Amino acid sequence: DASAVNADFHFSAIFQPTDPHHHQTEFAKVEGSEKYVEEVEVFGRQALKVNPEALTILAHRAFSDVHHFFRKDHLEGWRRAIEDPEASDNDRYVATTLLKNACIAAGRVLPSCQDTGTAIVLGKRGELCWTGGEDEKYLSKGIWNAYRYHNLRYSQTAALDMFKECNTGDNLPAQLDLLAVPGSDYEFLFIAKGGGSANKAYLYQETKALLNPKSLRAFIEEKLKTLGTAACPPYHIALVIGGTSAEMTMKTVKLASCRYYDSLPTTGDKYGRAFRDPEWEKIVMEVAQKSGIGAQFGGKYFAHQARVIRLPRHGASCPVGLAVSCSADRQILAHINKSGIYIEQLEQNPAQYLPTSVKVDLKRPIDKVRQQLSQYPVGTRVMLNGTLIVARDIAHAKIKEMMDNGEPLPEYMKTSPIYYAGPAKTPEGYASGSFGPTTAGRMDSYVDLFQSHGGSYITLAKGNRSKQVTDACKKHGGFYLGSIGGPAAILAKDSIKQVTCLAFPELGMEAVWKIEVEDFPAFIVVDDKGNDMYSKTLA
Amino acid sequence: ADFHFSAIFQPTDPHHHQTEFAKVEGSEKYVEEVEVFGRQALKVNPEALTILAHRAFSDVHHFFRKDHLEGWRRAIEDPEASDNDRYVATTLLKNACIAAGRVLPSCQDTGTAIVLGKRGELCWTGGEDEKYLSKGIWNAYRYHNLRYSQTAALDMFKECNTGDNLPAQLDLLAVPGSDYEFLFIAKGGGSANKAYLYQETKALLNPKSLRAFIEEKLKTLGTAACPPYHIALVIGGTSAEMTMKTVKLASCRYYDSLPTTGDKYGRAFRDPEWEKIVMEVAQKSGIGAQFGGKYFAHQARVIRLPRHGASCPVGLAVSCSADRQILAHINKSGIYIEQLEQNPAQYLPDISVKVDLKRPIDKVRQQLSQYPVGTRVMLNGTLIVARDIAHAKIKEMMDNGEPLPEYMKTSPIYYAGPAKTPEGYASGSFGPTTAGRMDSYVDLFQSHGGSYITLAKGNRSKQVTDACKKHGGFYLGSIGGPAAILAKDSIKQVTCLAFPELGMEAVWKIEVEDFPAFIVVDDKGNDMYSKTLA
Ligand code: SF4
Ligand code: SF4
Repeated sequence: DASAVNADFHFSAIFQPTDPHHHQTEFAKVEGSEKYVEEVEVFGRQALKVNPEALTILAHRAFSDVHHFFRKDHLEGWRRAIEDPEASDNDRYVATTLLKNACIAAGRVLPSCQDTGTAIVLGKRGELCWTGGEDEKYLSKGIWNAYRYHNLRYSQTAALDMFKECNTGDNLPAQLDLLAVPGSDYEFLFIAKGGGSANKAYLYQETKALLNPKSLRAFIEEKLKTLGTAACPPYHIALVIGGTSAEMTMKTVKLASCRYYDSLPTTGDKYGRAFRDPEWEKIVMEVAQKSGIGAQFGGKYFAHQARVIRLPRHGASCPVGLAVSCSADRQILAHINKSGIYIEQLEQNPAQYLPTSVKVDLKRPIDKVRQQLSQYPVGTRVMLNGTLIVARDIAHAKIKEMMDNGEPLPEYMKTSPIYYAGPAKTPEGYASGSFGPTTAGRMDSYVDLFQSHGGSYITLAKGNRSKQVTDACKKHGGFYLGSIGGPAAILAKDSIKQVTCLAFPELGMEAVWKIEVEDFPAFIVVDDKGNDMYSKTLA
Repeated sequence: ADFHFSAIFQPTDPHHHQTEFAKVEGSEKYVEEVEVFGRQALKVNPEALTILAHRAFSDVHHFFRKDHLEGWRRAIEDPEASDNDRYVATTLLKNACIAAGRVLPSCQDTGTAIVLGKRGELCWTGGEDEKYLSKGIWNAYRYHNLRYSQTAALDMFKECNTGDNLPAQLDLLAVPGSDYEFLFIAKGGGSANKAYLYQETKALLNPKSLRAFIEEKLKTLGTAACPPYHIALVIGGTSAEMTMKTVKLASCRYYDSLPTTGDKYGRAFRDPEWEKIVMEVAQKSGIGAQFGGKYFAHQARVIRLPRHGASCPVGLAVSCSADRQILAHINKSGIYIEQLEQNPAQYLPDISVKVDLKRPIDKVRQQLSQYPVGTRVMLNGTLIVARDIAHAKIKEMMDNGEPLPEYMKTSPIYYAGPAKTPEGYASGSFGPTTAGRMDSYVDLFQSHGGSYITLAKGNRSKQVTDACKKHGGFYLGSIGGPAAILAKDSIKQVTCLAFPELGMEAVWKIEVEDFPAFIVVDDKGNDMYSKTLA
């Protein structure tokens, strides 16, 4: 029957930010850009004409500025990570390491991170914003300019078929999300999203049984360990409870990690509105600090901050989104209006935020090095000096085809440790472009096979690894060293001296490189006995 | 300046000329075409958005696509389909025939209202698109015999039903031109829940792991979202939401006309070869269209995407048997809406045990214990009805030391939630609700003396199977999806007893006749799904 029914109709938008036009953000205008606009009035309504050339130009300051600078809230976290008495020493060192990288990047020659990311555009074209309609082509051109004329990295791999792939050669196409919105302006958020943090976007399908403090707290405790250290913490953690579909939930959790939703309300209503959840944002941070995971190597600063947005849901549904912003916190707001192009101003003076080292010579027989490494327990910090072999997914895959017919393991797979990494482009007159590690766990499947054929005894990367790497190292007497994640520019400037392609030339950044390093920082993570320095915080 | 743009998605029919559209009578009166600065523009009375959205989210609950219908006839015409496959597919065709009377919707789950809108550069709406589309949905759902399925969160844990099926998911994209194109999807919660994302690696990208992965992953869909499934698989993507958005649209066939070859500039393509490999496992899995057989799935879509070198996202999502999406567009001639097939009967190829439920459960348990799992049966008599809120509430009642609800001890428990009742009808659409979402309560409740006889849809955990074997219980599987034909033909009387504030989740009392179900788990350790997970 009808007795709990209702009455009149009231539209309430799901997203109701209190700062819809991002007035809380400081913007700078692109000089002379009033030449791109003309005030008109049509059918009694005011409209705005935009030269589509502006999109290439606009997308190119944003996708240039953003690879060298961070937002103040990211930077405040780094100053804070150093000054907190409760931060571990390793937090401070990593934050110091991360802070030193950011200072190098502001020189505009070396990019702040090695993984210069996927180019993502969120666009909102006003009803009366007239661009000529070629928005997508010109925006893609601006990213291309940033990536063609600067020392960034091409990270996107096109699939010619299921297994045959080729590089696009310019890190294009971009993700262009152009939304239709009210008004006559054009608003943008540009995001250069690292693959590592894009990969740390997880979807779980849960139920109402989850929606209680005890279960949800336990869920967050349980699931946070699965984020690990593989996306260069401190993290901005975003958690989205509810959503009208998985993809909408994941888009929402993506933007929260990007602080796009910071000005939402903090209470729900009977009409179903998004809200920020301060209590559960606080709860996420409490879990992060007590987790002991720390800034890559143990401590309190697993996370800068957290955003938790509660959304409405279908009775049959409970989508949940979890996503991070990484150390390379890279986003930029902008808008176009009758006065021209305005672009979020980032902090040009990072300096106000500015406040165990055992040398291991790798230029020795690897058997002497294995013996020395075998002398120390996991968690031991080290500084590496000598030759590294650089190889990641495609180089591993190329190496795997030889290995797949059961013999021989190529000799070049047996002489040196395998460094999972991919460098950014080398600036003119510089020895190396940005060059930090990439997540070890993704190459985990190659170690046991290679070790069983007498190679890949030592691997070097970032991120927690699977039991197979621990098991492999214990059986064969191997070691895994973790470089600091994020400081790609200062490693290249001070530590990385030469890069040459060794194998698989047809590949791009994913070829095998041979490099010689000095003062390369790492921790002994896995020893030759079954030990793993993450076994307590990451099980 | 050696730059060449290649869109990721390059459909060969981006405006869906292959789809048939009808003009809304008189809708040319709501628009007037103008030309500004040498370009063509369109003034649109936003009532067109309401009208389209209010007809779209009415029509789509009563009719299906031909490619959907063709699948059921194929399931009927295949000599290798099981008998149980053919009955369900026939029932769905019969349900569609029941639904075509335009009063009862084919499913009780009127879905999440999803609108994909694509506003051309020179398409001018007045800017209140969101308000006017939402107004149209409210009209469709307020004035029709649908269901209000959206639950507003007052805080993180306190929830209430919104009472009108709003808000919708409105993904309005900016594209070239001056027209307005739409795909409307009424997405059931059960299948929305059965959209899974896995983070895999290059190590997957070999025949054995991917084939095995597909074998492994297909089973995790189970039968809990009312198969036959349209299965869409997307390998790669630039972000989770893009992988999941793409697999959603592929499963709704929005991307069916993509190219079949890739290129060096990074474009999506369909891979027909791997669709065939997915289907053989689906058929040989034995999971079937809910109750065993070959027609676990109607068809598959597999799209290979570009990827970040460090990444290999994989998205899996389905459109269920209640396949409810409608393409539409607004142009210079008025409002055009995809014309669906209004005579589904043409897809029908024209060329048991009487159980008295009005007894003590001990007589039924003794009799039922005599039969093996997998038997099709037709039930006649009393069912006790309880779902999500009652399930959450029943655990809460027992936690305050009050054991087992009065209504849980007198009758077999039928897990279900009704749609609104049409004037003069005994019942609105009244199909089952997924048992699996309540599994964590199931072991507790049976161990505490309740839920001895269950009737629902979906695979259940081994603990539920073990319980019926341990306690001499039975789980009966209703067919999932045919909510309308059960109400018209099987359910004769329904009365509300307590807790009306729960809406669709209130307690109801119903009398049924010729109610079909399967013996899924018996009281002897047998489970008709035991072969689904090998
Ligand atoms: S900081 Fe770490 S997670 Fe972020 S883009 Fe760089 S390597 Fe990837
Ligand atoms: S077929 Fe099943 S899962 Fe799909 S909408 Fe209908 S009731 Fe929901």
